[PDB]
Amino acid sequence: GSRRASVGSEFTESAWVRCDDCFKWRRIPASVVGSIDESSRWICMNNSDKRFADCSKSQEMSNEEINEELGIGQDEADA
Amino acid sequence: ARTKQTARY
Ligand SMILES: [Zn+2]
Repeated sequence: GSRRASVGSEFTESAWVRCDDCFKWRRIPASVVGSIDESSRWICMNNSDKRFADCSKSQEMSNEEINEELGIGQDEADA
Repeated sequence: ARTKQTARY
């Protein structure tokens, strides 16, 4: 199910979002992170940026580079 | 959609 495990806190300034059809990441304004709930199925095909708007496209920072910028245990899921 | 937000201004 798309209500994937764990959660953070707040909306704050500009954020990331995960694809619920794979697991790839995209940088978004906080106006989208306030619209997307845990139940909201955000995916690559819906992505704002047509350069990255597929499960087959790339991302702004690889999962082991982004999770280090936040300083967190993301991608450890393997799923 | 499990995610987070960067501590980088
Ligand atoms: Zn995807």
